[PDB]
Amino acid sequence: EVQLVQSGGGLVKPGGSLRLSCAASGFSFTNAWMNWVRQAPGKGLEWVGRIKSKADGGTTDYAAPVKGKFTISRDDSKNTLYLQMNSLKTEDTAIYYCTSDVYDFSTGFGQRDDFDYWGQGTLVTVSS
Amino acid sequence: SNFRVQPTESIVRFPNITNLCPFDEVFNATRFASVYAWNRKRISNCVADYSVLYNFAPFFAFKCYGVSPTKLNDLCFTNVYADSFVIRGNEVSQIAPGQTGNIADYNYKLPDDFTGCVIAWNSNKLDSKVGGNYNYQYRLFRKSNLKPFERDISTEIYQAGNKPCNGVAGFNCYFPLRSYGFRPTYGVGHQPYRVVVLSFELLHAPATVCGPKKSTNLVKNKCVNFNFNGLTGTGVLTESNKKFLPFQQFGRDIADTTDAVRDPQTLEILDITPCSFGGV
Amino acid sequence: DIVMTQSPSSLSASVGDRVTITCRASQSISYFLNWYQQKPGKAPKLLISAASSLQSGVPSRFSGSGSGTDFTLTISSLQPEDFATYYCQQSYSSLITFGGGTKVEIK
Repeated sequence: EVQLVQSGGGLVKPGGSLRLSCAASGFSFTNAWMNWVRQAPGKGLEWVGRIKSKADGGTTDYAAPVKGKFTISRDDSKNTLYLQMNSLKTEDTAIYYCTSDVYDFSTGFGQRDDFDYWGQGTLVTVSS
Repeated sequence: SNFRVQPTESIVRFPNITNLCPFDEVFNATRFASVYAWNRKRISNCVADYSVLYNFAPFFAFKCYGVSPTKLNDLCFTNVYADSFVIRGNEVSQIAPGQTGNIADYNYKLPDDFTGCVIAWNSNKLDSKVGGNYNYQYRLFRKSNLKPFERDISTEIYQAGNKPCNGVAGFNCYFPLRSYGFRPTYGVGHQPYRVVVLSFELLHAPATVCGPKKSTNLVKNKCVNFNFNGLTGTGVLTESNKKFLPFQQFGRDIADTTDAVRDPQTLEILDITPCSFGGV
Repeated sequence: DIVMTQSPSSLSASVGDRVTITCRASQSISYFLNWYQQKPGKAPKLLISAASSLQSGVPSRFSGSGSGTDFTLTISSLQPEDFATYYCQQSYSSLITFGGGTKVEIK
């Protein structure tokens, strides 16, 4: 069964940093892109960023509000995905989900930019 | 000179088939399969109207091997195989019998005896992302070349040298598939192109697909032109006493000339006798 | 970024009803649009991929259609478990943007 267990969430002071982790199991982490999606309290989903697979160069894309503050990293060794965020403000509080972009190599009709599997989500709060 | 009898009537006998072949769903598909895992569809037991084919974009390539497009409405093939995929521009020349390259060797190989048609049309406005369309991939490494119409969907790590890879990519151990990077700003030779390959096979078994050729009344004991399921000829059709087994359709002579034919509608046997002729 | 708007955002219907959600993009995005379902207090679930393809494990009552700049999600027969928030997401650009979110409730 595909599982994506998250850890590292919590509360931080403004300007602090946290290191979110998302450990994947039940599927080949090497061949799947990993995206970070956040949902503000009572608001709609917002896309945080993306890191591609090593077979596709591993280029990282980030949203405009979080281009210069967030850093998305991955380690195929332990099948884990990491989101490093620094220099936080009061507007960064949300529930962060780690999502996968599993590609079906057999059928042929395999999307690459669809969030196939989602983590349970962790709560990150920025307050004094 | 030599005198011959001239025909007086022209008769066409086609199977009593009403259904229309599903070319719209093959061509007007939302997405096309990757070239390494090209999508194959079987078309049979329907009327194939190719006059609508041109109704899907200004065709960039319509190369037909063994037949001609203008005649496609006068033939009766047995089975149709429609293989759809997406490739790049400059690679479109590789989809042809007796070709070599990445697509020909590791993705899609056409047999030297190919009989059918190849359609390619530019699809830059459909299958391109400003960030890169990574849904389409092609195989880049394999042990050997592909057999004709063989699909390889394996994703095992390719071992090139003697060093084992243990399922880990890196030097001397490359991932077999490489993804296309289609963008709206790419060149014509790098823009996506949608390719549909039709693989007809004729004769043998009874024809299941046919063109929109109307069938006329059958007339015997006259020197007429006849067209039985794409088999054209001239002669006189007469009743037969042949012990045609149920599966048998047509009979051949010593010179391998069609001498008896089974009517596609009434399922009766007709001997064909050449119209009287000789020297003066 | 691409501006992306949903319509409506407060539609409600009873059981055994037909619901259509309209999603409009600021520019042509071909077929790169996906539909997600988020129940309250749960992670979102993928329903429609490429704006016309049903996802495995999703009941057949969910259907997707449209292309270009207009997309629609249709629920033929609404069910008690179909009341949730639906999001349409575009992947045409490198900067992925979600929809405004449509809440489907009960009367």
